[PDB]
Amino acid sequence: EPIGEAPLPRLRLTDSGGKPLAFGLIDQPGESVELNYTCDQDICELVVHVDGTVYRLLVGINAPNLREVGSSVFLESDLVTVGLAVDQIVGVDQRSENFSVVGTLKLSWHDPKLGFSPDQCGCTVKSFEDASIRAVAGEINLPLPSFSFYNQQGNRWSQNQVIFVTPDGRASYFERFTVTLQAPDFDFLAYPFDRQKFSIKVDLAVPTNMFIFNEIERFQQVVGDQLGEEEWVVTSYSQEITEVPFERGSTNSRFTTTLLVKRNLEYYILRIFVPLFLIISVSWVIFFLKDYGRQLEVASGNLLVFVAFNFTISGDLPRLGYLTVLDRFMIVSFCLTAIVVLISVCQKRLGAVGKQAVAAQIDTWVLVIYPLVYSLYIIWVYLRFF
Amino acid sequence: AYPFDRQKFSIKVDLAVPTNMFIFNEIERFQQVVGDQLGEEEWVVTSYSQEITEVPFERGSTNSRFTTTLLVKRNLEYYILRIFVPLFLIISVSWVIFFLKDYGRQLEVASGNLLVFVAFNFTISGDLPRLGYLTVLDRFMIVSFCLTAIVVLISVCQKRLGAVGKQAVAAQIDTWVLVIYPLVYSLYIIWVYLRFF
Repeated sequence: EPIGEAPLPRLRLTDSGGKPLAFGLIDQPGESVELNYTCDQDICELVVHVDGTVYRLLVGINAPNLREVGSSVFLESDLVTVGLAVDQIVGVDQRSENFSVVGTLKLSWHDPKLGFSPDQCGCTVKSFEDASIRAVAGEINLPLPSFSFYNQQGNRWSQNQVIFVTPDGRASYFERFTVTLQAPDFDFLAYPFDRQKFSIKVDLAVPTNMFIFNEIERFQQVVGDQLGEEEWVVTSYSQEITEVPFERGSTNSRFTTTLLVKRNLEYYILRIFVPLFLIISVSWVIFFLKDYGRQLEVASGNLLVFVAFNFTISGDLPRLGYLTVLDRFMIVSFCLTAIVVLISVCQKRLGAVGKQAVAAQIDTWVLVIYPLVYSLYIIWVYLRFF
Repeated sequence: AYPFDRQKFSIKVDLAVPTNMFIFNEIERFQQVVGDQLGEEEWVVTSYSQEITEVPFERGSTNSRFTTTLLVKRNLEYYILRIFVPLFLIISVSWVIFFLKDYGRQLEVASGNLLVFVAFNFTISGDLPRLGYLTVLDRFMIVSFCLTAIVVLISVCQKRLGAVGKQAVAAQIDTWVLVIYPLVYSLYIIWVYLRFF
């Protein structure tokens, strides 16, 4: 019976092999459909097709006067429980946009097959490991889930695989891996004051009708206490399950773990910001000395130094397609310092004629523009990030 | 405490099955734990230990674990020769030129030392992680950075101050920087003796 204002869909009861057994005949009211069948064989495995190529559907067993959530369930199970945890962060590679983790995986589900009495072994749990796992189910011919790290580059070194089976049917699959993943949301526009995010995506290799992900279970802490990688610090995390499309009419489950990180600034403040502040300051304090040409000599040398600091900073970033913050600061200082040499070369010639009054007066002008500009530029950076 | 530190290394062996199915019981040394020759002359082992503990898992399952630990220390023959000798010499000579009253030359040498240090800053950072705090070697280089950009200020003040004719201030203040420079570094060393030795 549709919830409300939803067209009646097609329904059909067939056999698990595919042969049809019964069909649904609707009545004049049109708000409900009816299907009835009674088995007469030794095994009756039934499948309910609902065709629409939201709605409410009721299924019962031995329910005369079903008109007007029973004691037990009446549909099978293929719902897979998942769980992932992070133990280490081996490294981070800014320039190639990837990172690596060492974690562990837990897949567990229910199957009425693969059960066993405690008389065959005298034991209560059975264990398989390594590549013997591929040497079990094929003889029994029962479908197993198969995952895949969607955004993995290269190989995945998994050092242990184990599945424990309990007689009633429960099976728990564990795995320990070391993988390299891809991070495509790196945004350097605020470098080095940025907070990027890292994702781990686990995907099923089988369609939705054969398996899905159902619930998220944390058998362990998601983020371990010690990971290494002091340059990045984790502040949050999240886990969720979605559904992504494939092919033309097939979809599969997916399970995403996200980490949010921030960058420490103790290295950058010490190798770059301190040497750059000192060299600029002294190149402004020499302006007090009226020894001209020496003003040129120091400013020429600063041109040589900066192109060194330009190659250093570019060493550990991709060949980007836009402008960072650190790249804007160095462009400003490049252009500004090639202007003071112009003034110094103009001041030198201008003082040869005898018009020192312009030279002395214009000298004090560059004494205020130089320290004012950088303060102006900083203000333009305060608003766009803080 | 870099490079005066003594870190420790662990090897952890863990069981992949619950406690009720297997455990570790005793520790047996069928061989010497640490072989005589290992290579890696930069680190030297002074002790070792072995122990067995029990760590939790899942919700109601625990497994055995067996830990081996090594304690190591760093040799200082490389660091004393590539860094401490070149840095002591360049600072000493930049203080002994102060005897010459040729001003501006005091600026010229101090300006060059600013250029050299930023080279020594990138060299030392080459083989350390992008750390989140301050080592010892990083404090020593910060002190010398800040101090040397102060003597250029004095030299540029001394040069202009001697043009008017007041050499008495210039000569008298010249001897002041002759005592502050070698006194400070000795003060800084004392602050390092207490925190590590």
